[PDB]
Amino acid sequence: TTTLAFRFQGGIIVAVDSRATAGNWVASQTVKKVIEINPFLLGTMAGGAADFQFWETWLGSQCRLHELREKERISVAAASKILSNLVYQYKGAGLSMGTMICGYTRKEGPTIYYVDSDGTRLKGDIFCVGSGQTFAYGVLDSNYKWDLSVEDALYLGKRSILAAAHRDAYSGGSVNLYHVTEDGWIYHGNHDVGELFWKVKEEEGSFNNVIG
Amino acid sequence: QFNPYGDNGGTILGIAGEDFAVLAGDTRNITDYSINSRYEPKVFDCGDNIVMSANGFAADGDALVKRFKNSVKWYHFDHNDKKLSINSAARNIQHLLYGKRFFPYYVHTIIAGLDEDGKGAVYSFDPVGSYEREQCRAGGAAASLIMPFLDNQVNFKNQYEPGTNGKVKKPLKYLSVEEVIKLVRDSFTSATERHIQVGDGLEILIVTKDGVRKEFYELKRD
Amino acid sequence: GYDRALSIFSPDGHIFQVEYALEAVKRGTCAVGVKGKNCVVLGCERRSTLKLQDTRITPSKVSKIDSHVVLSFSGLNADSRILIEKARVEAQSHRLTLEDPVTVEYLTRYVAGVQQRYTQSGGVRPFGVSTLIAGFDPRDDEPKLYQTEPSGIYSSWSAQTIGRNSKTVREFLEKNYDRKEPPATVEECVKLTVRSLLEVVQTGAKNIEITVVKPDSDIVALSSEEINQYVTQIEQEKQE
Amino acid sequence: MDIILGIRVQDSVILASSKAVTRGISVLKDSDDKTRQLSPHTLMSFAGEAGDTVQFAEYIQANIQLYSIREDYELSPQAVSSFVRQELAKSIRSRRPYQVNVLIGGYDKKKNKPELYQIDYLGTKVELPYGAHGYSGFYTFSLLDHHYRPDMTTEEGLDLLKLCVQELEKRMPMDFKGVIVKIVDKDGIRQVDDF
Amino acid sequence: SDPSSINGGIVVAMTGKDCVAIACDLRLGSQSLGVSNKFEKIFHYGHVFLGITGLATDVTTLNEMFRYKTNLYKLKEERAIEPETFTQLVSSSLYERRFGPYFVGPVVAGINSKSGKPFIAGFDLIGCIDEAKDFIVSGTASDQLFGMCESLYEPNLEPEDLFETISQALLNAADRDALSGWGAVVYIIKKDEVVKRYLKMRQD
Amino acid sequence: DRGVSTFSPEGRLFQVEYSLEAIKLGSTAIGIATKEGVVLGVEKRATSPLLESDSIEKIVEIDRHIGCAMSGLTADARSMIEHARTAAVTHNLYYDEDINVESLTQSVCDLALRFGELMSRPFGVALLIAGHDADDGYQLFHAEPSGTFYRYNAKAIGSGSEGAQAELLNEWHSSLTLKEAELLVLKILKQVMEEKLDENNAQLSCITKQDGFKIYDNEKTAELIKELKEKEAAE
Amino acid sequence: TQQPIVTGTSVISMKYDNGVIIAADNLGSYGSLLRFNGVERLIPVGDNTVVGISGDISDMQHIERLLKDLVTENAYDNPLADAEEALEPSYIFEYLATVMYQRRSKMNPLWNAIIVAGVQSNGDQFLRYVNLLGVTYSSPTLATGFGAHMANPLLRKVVDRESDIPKTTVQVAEEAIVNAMRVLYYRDARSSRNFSLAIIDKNTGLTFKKNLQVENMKWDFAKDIKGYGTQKI
Amino acid sequence: NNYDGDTVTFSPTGRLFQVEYALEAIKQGSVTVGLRSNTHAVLVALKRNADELSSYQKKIIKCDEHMGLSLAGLAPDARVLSNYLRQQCNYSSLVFNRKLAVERAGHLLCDKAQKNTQSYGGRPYGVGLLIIGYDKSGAHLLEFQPSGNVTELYGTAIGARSQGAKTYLERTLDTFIKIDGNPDELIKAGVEAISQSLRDESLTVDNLSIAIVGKDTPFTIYDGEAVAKYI
Amino acid sequence: GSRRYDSRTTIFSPEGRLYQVEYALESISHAGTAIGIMASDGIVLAAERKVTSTLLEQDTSTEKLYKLNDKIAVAVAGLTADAEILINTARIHAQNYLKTYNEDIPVEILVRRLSDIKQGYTQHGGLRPFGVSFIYAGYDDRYGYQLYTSNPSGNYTGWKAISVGANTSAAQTLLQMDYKDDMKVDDAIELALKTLSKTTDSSALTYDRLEFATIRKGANDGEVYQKIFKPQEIKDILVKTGIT
Ligand SMILES: *[B]([O])([O])[C]([C][C]([C])[C])[N]C(=O)[C]([C]C1=[C][C]=[C][C]=[C]1)[N]C(=O)C1=[C]N=[C][C]=N1
Ligand SMILES: [Mg+2]
Ligand SMILES: [Mg+2]
Ligand SMILES: [Mg+2]
Repeated sequence: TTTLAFRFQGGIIVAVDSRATAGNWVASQTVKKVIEINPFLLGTMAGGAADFQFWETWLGSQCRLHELREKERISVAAASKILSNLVYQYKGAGLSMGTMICGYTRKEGPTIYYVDSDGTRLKGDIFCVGSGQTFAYGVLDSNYKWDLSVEDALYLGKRSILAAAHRDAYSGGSVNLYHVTEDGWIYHGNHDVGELFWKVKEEEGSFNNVIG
Repeated sequence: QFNPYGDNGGTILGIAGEDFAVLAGDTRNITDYSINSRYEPKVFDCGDNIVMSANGFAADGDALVKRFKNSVKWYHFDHNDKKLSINSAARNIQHLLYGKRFFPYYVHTIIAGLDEDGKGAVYSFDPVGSYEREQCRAGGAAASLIMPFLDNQVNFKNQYEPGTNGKVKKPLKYLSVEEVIKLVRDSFTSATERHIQVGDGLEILIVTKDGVRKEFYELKRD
Repeated sequence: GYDRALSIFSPDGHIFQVEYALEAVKRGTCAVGVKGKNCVVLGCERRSTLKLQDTRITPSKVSKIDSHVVLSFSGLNADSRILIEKARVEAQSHRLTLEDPVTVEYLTRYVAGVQQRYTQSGGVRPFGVSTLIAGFDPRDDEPKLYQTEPSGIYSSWSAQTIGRNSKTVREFLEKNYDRKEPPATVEECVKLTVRSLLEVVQTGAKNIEITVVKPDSDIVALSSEEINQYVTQIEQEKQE
Repeated sequence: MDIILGIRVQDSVILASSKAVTRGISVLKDSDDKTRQLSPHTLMSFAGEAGDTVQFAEYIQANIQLYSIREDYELSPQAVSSFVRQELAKSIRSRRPYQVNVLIGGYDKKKNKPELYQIDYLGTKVELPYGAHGYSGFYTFSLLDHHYRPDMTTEEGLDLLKLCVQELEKRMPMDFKGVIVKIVDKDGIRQVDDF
Repeated sequence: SDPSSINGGIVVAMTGKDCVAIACDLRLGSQSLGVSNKFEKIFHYGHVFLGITGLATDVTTLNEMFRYKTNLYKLKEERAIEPETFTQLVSSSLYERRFGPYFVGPVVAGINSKSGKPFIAGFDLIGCIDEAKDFIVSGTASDQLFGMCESLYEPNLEPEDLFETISQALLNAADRDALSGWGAVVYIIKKDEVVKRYLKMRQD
Repeated sequence: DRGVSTFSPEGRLFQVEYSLEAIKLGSTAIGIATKEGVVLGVEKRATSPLLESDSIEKIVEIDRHIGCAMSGLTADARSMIEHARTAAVTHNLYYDEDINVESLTQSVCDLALRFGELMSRPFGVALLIAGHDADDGYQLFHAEPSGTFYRYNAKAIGSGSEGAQAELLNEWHSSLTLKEAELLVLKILKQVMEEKLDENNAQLSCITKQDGFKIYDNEKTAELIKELKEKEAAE
Repeated sequence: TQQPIVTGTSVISMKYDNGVIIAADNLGSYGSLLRFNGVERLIPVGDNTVVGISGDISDMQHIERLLKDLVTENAYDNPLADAEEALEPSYIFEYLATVMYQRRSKMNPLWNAIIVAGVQSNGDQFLRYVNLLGVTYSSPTLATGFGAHMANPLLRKVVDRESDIPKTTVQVAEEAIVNAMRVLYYRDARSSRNFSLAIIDKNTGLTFKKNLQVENMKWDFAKDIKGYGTQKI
Repeated sequence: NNYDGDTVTFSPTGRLFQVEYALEAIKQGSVTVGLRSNTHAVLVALKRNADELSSYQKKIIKCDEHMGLSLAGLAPDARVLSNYLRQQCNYSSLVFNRKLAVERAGHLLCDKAQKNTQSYGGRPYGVGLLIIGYDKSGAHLLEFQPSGNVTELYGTAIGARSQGAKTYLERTLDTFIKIDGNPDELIKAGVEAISQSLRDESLTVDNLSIAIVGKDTPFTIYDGEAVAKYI
Repeated sequence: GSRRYDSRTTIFSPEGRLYQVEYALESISHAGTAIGIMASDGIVLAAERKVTSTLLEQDTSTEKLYKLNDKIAVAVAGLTADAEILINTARIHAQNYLKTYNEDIPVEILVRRLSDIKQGYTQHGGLRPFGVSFIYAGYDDRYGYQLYTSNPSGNYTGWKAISVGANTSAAQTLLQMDYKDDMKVDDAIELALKTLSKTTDSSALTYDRLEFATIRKGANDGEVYQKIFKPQEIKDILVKTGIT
């Protein structure tokens, strides 16, 4: 798995891969690793999990209940902490998940929270989680700036997943992009890696190692 | 030490058509190197035009199906005989499975039916409740033999159009119920040849707007 | 456990135990709340039947629930401590999970909910307490003032009074408080609060307590001399 | 392997704490503040097992803040440290203990004295002139043994602290991405933004 | 791993003529690392003295617990607890945690206020009472202390002679133990005066 | 004294019948169901002019497709709303769909008779539960503390209920528009209210399939009050 | 979790045209020790069902009491207890199957493999298997333990599929069972010569045969077998 | 009088007044009729409305594919009892793969209602039920009273003015019992029976509620234009 | 059932009073008078034993003045048995606080805890309240010398001088008259005894009918000493002040 999320001028980019494996067996190439929690909050998945389907769908119910009770959109900090406090109760019980709770509110601005099955909860600008995280970090760190256009930022996220999808055996399938403003998240296409690779290779002049 | 789990073998397959859906599964039940039954039904009609199969450990599989059938019944009581939609059934099953997260139903669950727009729908689950709608899914022992074939022959993966040489893909033309059954039968005939836990018989349940229909085919008994 | 249904309906559709809890509030010392343009003031009566008291250590009528919210009350003193403690815990619990202090509305809603629960729980009687909860929401300069009562109903008030002779001071506030133009400054708001208490209190010596709450956790309690200056100024203008 | 350090000087307590957060193979963050303000004149730094650390620190924080509101009074550093120790001493015999080591640096406004307390996850409290948790002490204590005086100024304490961090940066295998330094004195708690 | 030797430390107690002496080192460590040279292991409740070796968190916890219990004892009984009675209280308290014990080696010492009789006692971690006439030893250098005490001790020593004996018993035992030392304290206890002496010893 | 769950010689539960008397004392609430939507309206009834009337929350959102108005001991409604909101969201979690308005109402009404010697007494509040679902369309339910719920085309509860219900008897027809219904609620509220009806002491709300449940602004309601006055003066 | 102590070996069974046959030897083994030679492991319930049990004997005796108690309970307030509302094989099986699965789910299994053979109200043959894991399956032939490996192959030569059931008479079916029991005696080291056999026929009802013995055994050829290869004498 | 304060108290003549007051709640409730033949069993219920704007309170509840009841009295109590029946019918299926006998279903209701009449604090159920079903011993009709008394009958009626329908059935006993293999004629007899309990009001399309179960007929409810055939 | 015999101890009167609290206070009004007087340099606790006998062993007797810890003491007015239940609870709370924070419990915190316990019996549980009123005399380093009182309602208040039990109206008037803020312990001792001497229902005030105690900083350097007066010491202070 490779999932990333980074803050920038235009809000937040979220990019994930699509592969799920059971050992060396490729189970699915079509996995949605972004739970659309509500219209304003996004959550990612990684780690031999899908525990996070249940719990981030559950989180969406808690966030809905919050804004019914408080007549106000839940903060990214409050939403992330409901999840982190929940998984902390279950600490010790099972396997290894990792997530990024992403959102944009008035009081906070664009915010990303790395929540973890060990109970860790970190606010930050850039995060990469999954077996292919190191590959994604490489592309992201060298090309990241705050002053990135929405177009360029989307591409960087797409390219960072592609980099990991290529090298990491347990990442691949396709890239799901999301862009987050406070008006809501915006979906930006499902991009097959099989087609995206040859497209990027040719246009960018990258991947000269590979023959095409 | 007592081991509460077991492998009853078998293999299942769900394919979603344009206005139909099929859920197939072999009728062989096994432990280790012995055959328990040559005909032990594995795919069940659960009502509301939904078919289900929980392949793997038969005791957990039979328990889960039983509990879902029960869930359908109580859905009718509690909500004025409302028809349980396939998407709602899928989410309900997630909660049944995850309800035993720390002592799982050791099964690979697949349900098939029609969505609320009338189009074919197949949902696939893991043992701990994660699910996803899919056009094509094989589950169980011989899933590794069947899925690559389905990627090739249903979704036309790695296939391109002659003359263009890799430039233009093969178009994703829809498959008829007769065409799907041919792929199902060939999948199980091939799986039977190379997997010892697959054989005896193949039972297919076809779901259309008209209802649920059954088809049975012999498989090699060795 | 003791399960007896103490709060129950009567033929005429009344829960007498809730209504008798209001009678306990009627007996309690007067408490008043007035919100200005950029502040809220909480006035409280101290009955002068009790002298030889130690005012340093005697429980003050106004209680801080958090650094930005305060709670005064009329009714049974012992009962108020139970509501205050619960409210203070919930305030810290809210900060811990939501990572943001309670709104004055939320804190009020919680306290009111506790009070309500005691009107239909077995083996318990209702709280003989009405509260005035005041403060400023986090990162907000709009003043907030809420009232609660034993039944569990709550609501917001431009100005409000509870306790003994609250009918009289509510009469005063209703004619003297203008919504279109509330007390612009701290002085004007405190003055109006003291004036309203002087309709009931008796002597303006140690019988009036005033607590001024301002935005951004700026809460201060006025001393005897500071209050006595308001009392002097009010009566000197009155002699005309 | 997080490094958290503490030094009590004449009129203040200084707590240094690493900025790195490592989740296995990658450094996920290089600007993490491993501390919580328990009260205006009491600061607790912490290091231990992921999740447990913050969960514990915030739980303690909430309790001290609850006490402060109830009594309208700030607890002494000694009192807070004793409370914290009891929580960890209670924790160690629980089903799942808090795996958290802490330093509590506070300025006692009554006695007008800085106070540094070192408490490990077992609930082992010690009042010290300078303290550390984990492998941090192994490098730093030899420097602190040599250079430390009880009458040092805050600026002298920071210089001695720099010498400790430099030695850690030289000889420790893990890159801890520098430290966030905080000073606790009569005027409260402030952060040294340049270090 | 072994809780009783993580922090390290020692306590020794002796009887003399109309007096008792109890002594301890000052080290607290995290295995090899020395953490504190001011960790005193001898506490007192009225005229009853209690030394505690072993896991430091439990040393602290038990001191706080026996302070708690002896204070309530005093309020109700309207008198200070005696060494014989306290010994029983320690044993009771320890045994109630039979299958989840405090990892400690307590040592009671003191003089009975009424009879004037010198008293010492030692315990294992689960409450067994060792009420010796001559001496009690506890901690990571207990073997060493046993060797010193068994050779150096003689009965009916005067307070100022007893001090020299117990001091040398502790010091030389602590120097043959890696996890003990870093200073030492000796309490000389008489019926109505108690002298506390800090010893100068090697700091390694 | 006497049991809480005691039957009268007539065959009624004393405590349930006494709670109905408490609801008669409560402020008026009116609900009207149409094919274009359901309208909910309430009398706020502030006990003093110093009470900020906008804080009086007698109309409440349960979900996006279900709204609720109350009358009687409104403090008792809070736990009923919390349960209703939880029930609505919980069902969405289990079944990935909106919950039927009847099923929601049934879930609320199950609480009603959970009293004995569970809570110590019945609820002292009646609820008008209005909503929409795909199966039965726009619906209005009247939930009582007896555990009984009736569906209605139009319903009035509170102090001016029998007078308003008689007015709803004549005025309601199956071809009412949403705008007509809004005015009809305002008309009947103005008729039964002690004080003069305006945008501050009365509140409107509706539930439509498109926009979901909405509480009306005081500026929006003020225009509907002004529109009402003119159309009554028109003949 | 436990281990089985006193154990019962194979239970074999098959369907035939008018009903079902089930058989099991009368041995209660204590490891390699053939401890108890008079143990009945076929337990009839009513006049239309026979439950055959293998595995732990103490757990068998528990199951035996549950079935005995089931009949008692069914008779309570049931005027049709010996008629329309009498216990069916399907009812008795599903009950056991519920218990077996519940017990495995509490990690405290009844250490058994059970075969419920019987005939339903409508004359249909009932034959279904359940074990310590709660695993259930039905087949024209069912067998437990060694029976699975040796009996089934022989019984499947008679009834290989569903369509062979009406073609199989009670005489042919019983013969196959009795032969299978002999084969198990040759080859199962924890079996006995003595066994019980039960026939549940839709016409002639329940026939329960006790004290049967394996006969017509072939051993004579043993005399000719000498040494393990090269030895002649 | 002095002995009606709670359910735990006998009167001097050996009466349980709280039970009798609960019995009174049934008589206030709307009329409902039950009757059966050898093949089918039918419930006919007169639904009651609050006013013209209101709906008509549902009277019939389904318990299983082969069993269900009609209520008269406190509807929530019927919901509690019907829910219990649903679970018992369901327990029988899941555990024993067996459809619950109608007679045994009555025995379970009897015992559940009884516990409420002998214990302090609680109260009797304030509803009467007519349970119909088709099991292995053919068609059945039961009458449940909240005293605990359950009675198997050919036909009966409960609720207000139910005596008229009950007399009619007592005359028609020999006729309607013979209506085998004809659901419509059996319903006709039930509709004609409930008509004997009507005054002023008559059977309209949204007023009438009919249910039926039989040999090859699952328990199914008919409301609205589905019962216009029988008016 | 059992409802028939339930007194319903935790309910409001129509006037909004707690019946049982009011009646418990009526019980306390018949109890021996206890007085507390706080001075700048210490606190006095004086209390009258109720109609004693010559055969009562006074030197080993304790019905009025109890010690909660080294810094805090209480005077009792009401049922002695009820008071001892609360006293033991209070003693434990002080020790719990000490164990937790390693500091002696602040006086107000201890008072609030006991007062909260009394409050609990007036609101829930269906039990009768404790027929006890306390005078808390104590010291801590925050507020210094403090006097409090609690009653069965669970309400507590701070005082400079206060009486509980019998003739509190008469007693409170006399204290209000002669009390001044700059007063000292020796003067407060005299005031306490003079007040009891005038309000007593006995013919004459004697040593055998009194319990007496002082909390003084009159201890060697910065620390506090509790002095529970012995019978002979009460006799001496009665002669010194000129009452006998
Ligand atoms: B990713 O590789 O971490 C991925 C994320 C998951 C949410 C789909 N995990 C998996 O694919 C895991 C295996 C795994 C591989 C590498 C690292 C960690 C875990 N597989 C599954 O979660 C899985 C497998 N089969 C069916 C369902 N789920
Ligand atoms: Mg790859
Ligand atoms: Mg083979
Ligand atoms: Mg330590």
